Amino acid sequence: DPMVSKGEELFTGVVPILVELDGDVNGHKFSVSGEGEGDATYGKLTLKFICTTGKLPVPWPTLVTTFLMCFARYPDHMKQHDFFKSAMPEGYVQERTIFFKDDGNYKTRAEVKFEGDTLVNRIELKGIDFKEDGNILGHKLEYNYNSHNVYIMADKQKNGIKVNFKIRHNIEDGSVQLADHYQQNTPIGDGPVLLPDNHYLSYQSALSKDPNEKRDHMVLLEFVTAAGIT
Repeated sequence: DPMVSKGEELFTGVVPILVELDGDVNGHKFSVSGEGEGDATYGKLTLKFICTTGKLPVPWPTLVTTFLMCFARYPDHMKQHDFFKSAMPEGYVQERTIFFKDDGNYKTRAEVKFEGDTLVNRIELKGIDFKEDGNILGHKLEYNYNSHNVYIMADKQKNGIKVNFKIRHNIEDGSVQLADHYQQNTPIGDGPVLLPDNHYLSYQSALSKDPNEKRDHMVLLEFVTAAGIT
């Protein structure tokens, strides 16, 4: 399929990634830069994020979803359903509202696309209605991450996809903080895209710390595999 081909030829080896985030939560301003690389053949991504403005005023785990579904490993039988790659290199826009149970919400807008050989994810995040002393602004979330399936469906009338899922963040007291994600993606370009049958992406994520890094930061290792269409 010369369309499955165009995507193949962009994602076949290791692709460098850049992430840039501009955030304001309850008027707490911040910026984060990330660098790393993805190897979609293995569903694999390795990234290191740095808050370049000083202290991050929310917990790192709350940003993981916001900080590259084009790097999903789609099984051969499923390549006809990979919207993310089909949109490249012109890219797509990924928008979310993330509702933190009994706390505030994030609204995010990203553009994911190639800049030359580099895959770039440029994001704006606004958070509102947070409790200054809650789990988020009060930093009560553990530095870890659970595995999760993400259900993708077509959004045909918008020529894109809708994704809906819940993240449970572990709190220090042993309870969990739910973060209900609502997501919409639309291609940036005017050309055709693969619009998928209902399927899901399986995520595992590992958070760690660079021992030689003094700035506030997060090292993220993710594996992402499509499934759900036998």
